[PDB]
Amino acid sequence: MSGKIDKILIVGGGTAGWMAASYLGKALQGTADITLLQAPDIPTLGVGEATMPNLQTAFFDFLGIPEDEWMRECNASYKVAIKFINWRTAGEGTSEARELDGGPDHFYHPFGLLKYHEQIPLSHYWFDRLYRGKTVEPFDYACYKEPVILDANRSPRRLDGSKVTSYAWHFDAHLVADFLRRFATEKLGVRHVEDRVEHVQRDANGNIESVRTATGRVFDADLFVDCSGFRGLLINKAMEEPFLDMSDHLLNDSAVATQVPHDDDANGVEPFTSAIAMKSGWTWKIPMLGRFGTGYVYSSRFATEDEAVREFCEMWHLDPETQPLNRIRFRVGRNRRAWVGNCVSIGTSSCFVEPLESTGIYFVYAALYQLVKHFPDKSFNPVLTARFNREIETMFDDTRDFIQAHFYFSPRTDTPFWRANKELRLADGMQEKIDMYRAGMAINAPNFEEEFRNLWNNSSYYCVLAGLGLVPDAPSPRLAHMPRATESVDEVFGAVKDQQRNLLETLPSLHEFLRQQHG
Amino acid sequence: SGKIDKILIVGGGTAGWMAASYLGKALQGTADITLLQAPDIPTLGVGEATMPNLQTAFFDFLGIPEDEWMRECNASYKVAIKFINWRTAGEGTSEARELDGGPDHFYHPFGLLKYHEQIPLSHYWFDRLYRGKTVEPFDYACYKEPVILDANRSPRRLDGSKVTSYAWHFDAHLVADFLRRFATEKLGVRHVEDRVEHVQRDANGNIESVRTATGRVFDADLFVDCSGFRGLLINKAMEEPFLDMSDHLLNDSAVATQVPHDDDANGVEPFTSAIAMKSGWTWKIPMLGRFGTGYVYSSRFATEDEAVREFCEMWHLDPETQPLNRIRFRVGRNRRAWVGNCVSIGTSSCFVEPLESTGIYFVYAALYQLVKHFPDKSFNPVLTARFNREIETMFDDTRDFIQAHFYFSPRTDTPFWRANKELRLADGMQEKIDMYRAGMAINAPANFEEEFRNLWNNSSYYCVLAGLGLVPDAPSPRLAHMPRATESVDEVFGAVKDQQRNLLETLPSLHEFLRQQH
Ligand SMILES: Cc1cc2nc3c(=O)[nH]c(=O)nc-3n(C[C@H](O)[C@H](O)[C@H](O)COP(=O)(O)OP(=O)(O)OC[C@H]3O[C@@H](n4cnc5c(N)ncnc54)[C@H](O)[C@@H]3O)c2cc1C
Ligand SMILES: Cc1cc2nc3c(=O)[nH]c(=O)nc-3n(C[C@H](O)[C@H](O)[C@H](O)COP(=O)(O)OP(=O)(O)OC[C@H]3O[C@@H](n4cnc5c(N)ncnc54)[C@H](O)[C@@H]3O)c2cc1C
Repeated sequence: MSGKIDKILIVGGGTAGWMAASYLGKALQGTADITLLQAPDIPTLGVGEATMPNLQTAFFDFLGIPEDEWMRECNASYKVAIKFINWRTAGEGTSEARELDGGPDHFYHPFGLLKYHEQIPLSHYWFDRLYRGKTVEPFDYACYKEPVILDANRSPRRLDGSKVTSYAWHFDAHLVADFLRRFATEKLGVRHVEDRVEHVQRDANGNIESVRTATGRVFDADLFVDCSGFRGLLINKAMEEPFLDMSDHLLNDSAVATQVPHDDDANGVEPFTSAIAMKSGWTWKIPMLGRFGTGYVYSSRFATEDEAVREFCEMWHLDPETQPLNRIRFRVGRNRRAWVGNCVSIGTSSCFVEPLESTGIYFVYAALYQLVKHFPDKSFNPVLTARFNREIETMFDDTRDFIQAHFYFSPRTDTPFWRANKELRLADGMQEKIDMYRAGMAINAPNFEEEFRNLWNNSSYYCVLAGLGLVPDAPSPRLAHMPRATESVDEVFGAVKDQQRNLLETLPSLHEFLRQQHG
Repeated sequence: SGKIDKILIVGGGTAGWMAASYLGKALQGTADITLLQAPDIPTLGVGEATMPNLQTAFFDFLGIPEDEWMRECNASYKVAIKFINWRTAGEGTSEARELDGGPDHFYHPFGLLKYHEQIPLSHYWFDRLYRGKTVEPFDYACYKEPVILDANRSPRRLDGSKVTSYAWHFDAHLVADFLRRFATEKLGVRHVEDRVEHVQRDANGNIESVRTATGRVFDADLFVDCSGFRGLLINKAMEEPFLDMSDHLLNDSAVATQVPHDDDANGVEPFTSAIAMKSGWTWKIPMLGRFGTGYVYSSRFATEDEAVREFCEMWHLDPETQPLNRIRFRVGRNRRAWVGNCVSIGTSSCFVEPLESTGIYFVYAALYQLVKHFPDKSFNPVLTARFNREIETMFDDTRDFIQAHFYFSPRTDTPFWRANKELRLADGMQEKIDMYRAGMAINAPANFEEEFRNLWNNSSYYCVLAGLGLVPDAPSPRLAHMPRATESVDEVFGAVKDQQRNLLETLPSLHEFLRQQH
């Protein structure tokens, strides 16, 4: 009879650490004692975080915190989609879409559900019409209502509060992390120690015995949670688990970022993240209240830091000599194993990929969900660890593949960077998914375990691949056997056009809804 | 490019007419379908047991209500599989032997396992078992059905209201004939009586046409091989290898018959029986006024004569004059189910002994996957590869689940039961076993796609593994951190006892309900 875990030590007091403290503190409910160790570091600008809808259903709902409670205290805005700008046209980094085929070079990846027609996704009917010359409309404007209401900065909620589409949040992570520190220490009994790790002692099995801090205090536990960020103080340094670099799939490894004040009264608030193609990378725009966070993700093999700073500042009309800037060089990939012995990594200590599809916080609460599901006893059954590690590696490798496809299938050839992306190879499993796409199949066609497995599904692949201009070889074969379905789909498209018109005319602006929600 | 215009189905058994009906339905006059069927020596109706999605995934798709096909097929209701004598030594008998004060049986019902606080009742049951708070079997503690199956209760009240999930028992010959009439008369499928003599392949290795013994030549875009164990197209013409999987499953033979039965005097059992024998196991599939039964055995351990004797003696039949069907079968699957323009469906594709009622399921599941991956004339190869991968894991997962029935039996009393323990579990099965032993819920269960992927789930592994006596090493670790859930689960078990008691007292017998339906 081994006995349950009694003591957990979390090392790192950032977003990941305080998410871990809250999630573990809640699911356990007094069963175990949890201490979080946090070192005084130089703080960084609030450059922003873009999220996904299950931040509420999988994380805050689990904590018992309603969306209104946390959202107002963290000054969050609403995210209805990612808007991809200038991924298809040559040129310099600008916040302004270039002209492509008589219109602006952008396309949306919304959180909205893709309608099915006779059990087949509307995407397949759209391409059948495109292939047969019956349409020339872009996928996203043909198949989603959101694009035209996003073009007008509409709110996803009516003033009375009713929701007309799926949405997520834009916020400064520091504010959520402080909110969660207060919640975990004041309501869940997590003990906070402010101290710097100086020495990690391991036992004869190579497990962590204790952590000693710079003041000389010694902390032992049954389970150690590494939330120390890119340093990987426990997983990489103490435990010596290798990090698997994956820059043979993703060339971006650096960023320069700031926060820019914004006149919401004059310009309203954009209900979407922007991902703006640059000469050697892409730049995010995460709108918040009276400001937006922004960052240029670039590849040090194709632009110097000075070049990146110039390109970044010129596009927002900022003074390089006086704008406060954060610079970082990050590692791209994941640990060979996320959980080794009695040490589980959570957050960027575990894995990292550029924030092109808003996965950073998702990786934390998805791993925390998996960690509770595979929670060990004192026997630490190796199968629990093995299964956990396999969930993490497919969570990460699927996202890595999806993100590479954003660059691999961009039509641009105008800089060494954009050409270089096309000389990398896709992973075998991603090449299979592309083949499936081109054969007319619906990838992972549509509860958190289902969202976890089907994160990147047919909707996501059409949004990005057809947005960029990769489409199937021929119409999906079943459609030629469904003459009634293909003749009646006219009314489904027209239904989308109706909702576009009616929402455009009746929806308040996001600015108007956000003012009401605050004052 | 271009759609498929013509389809030839070779074989007119259960799988052939299932394929003719399903494809004919789905294509709706956008393809001409022909089925080639040769006359074969008829066999006895030894019975076929099924799963609930026969209706939801197959007959519903055809637009055929449950009442409609049941009445033409003389079908009865199946609520579970009842496993008899898998844990005690002795001869092959229809009577359960003595084990810890009760009958040596356990059930695998279709009904749903309750959850408590997001954790399956199985884990709470074992926690109590492990802490000495209970000694009740898993199925009686966690399912309402065992108690009412013991009393041969109906799954539907006389007013028709359904109280539990159920499937069907029937004679496959009658379903095949029903479907042949439906496909030819309602769906324009063309039936041709003839025997395949030659298959012409082109230089790409695809089938061009088949020539019959009357000299007729049938050409098509897509060929469906429903020829049974013979694999006339997929194995003989396309030369695709067959993967023998007798290193996981020793049974390769069966002897079967049909037994008249006085339903008015004895009632009708609302379950399939799986009765362990000295060298295999025997099915009992109740139908109306008769039951089908067969001894599945391993020729490595019993001659056909011994198997005939053991089987006839258990039913008190005359080995010398009882009408019997004898079969030898290949256990396994093709290396690839679909090669070129040739798709195999049915036993031409794969076969495993019917210990968990999958034979008809393999057909309509494969047909669902075929329509999902349906080609155009370019036969894009990823469609074929993805189809083949779905079939391969469908089968190998069933094969593993079935091997566990023999691998984890406690019996050691005959060379057969001992030899089973000397075989090796596939790596993927051993990982599932490891997971089960660590208290995890394998494929935790809740649309056929959710059903196809999670066919064998935590409910199924506990029914069989906990039934045979394999249980986890220790309670699921999460439970020690959920003291409120483990203290309140008392009333979830209590609720099961209440349904057991209430349904027992108010449900008609299966017989009584069946009488009324006619
Ligand atoms: C440029 C960039 C852009 C991003 N954009 C997004 C986005 O749009 N949307 C999204 O969801 N996510 C985004 N993310 C991800 C976000 O950063 C992560 O989700 C989150 O930060 C998880 O990692 P972390 O908390 O571990 O990192 P950190 O915030 O760095 O936490 C590091 C912790 O390590 C502790 N530590 C280190 N060493 C010691 C020591 N000796 N002793 C004690 N403590 C120590 C420190 O106390 C510190 O608290 C982005 C990340 C980066 C880098
Ligand atoms: C012992 C046994 C027990 C079973 N128990 C169950 C159960 O409990 N529950 C369940 O759901 N399923 C069960 N099944 C499954 C069900 O019976 C099979 O799934 C079904 O037979 C599908 O395979 P098949 O139809 O292709 O084979 P068959 O039924 O043998 O059909 C063979 C066909 O091949 C055709 N053919 C062959 N050669 C030619 C030729 N030259 N020219 C023209 N036609 C040709 C013939 O027309 C013939 O009809 C069982 C099967 C067996 C053998």
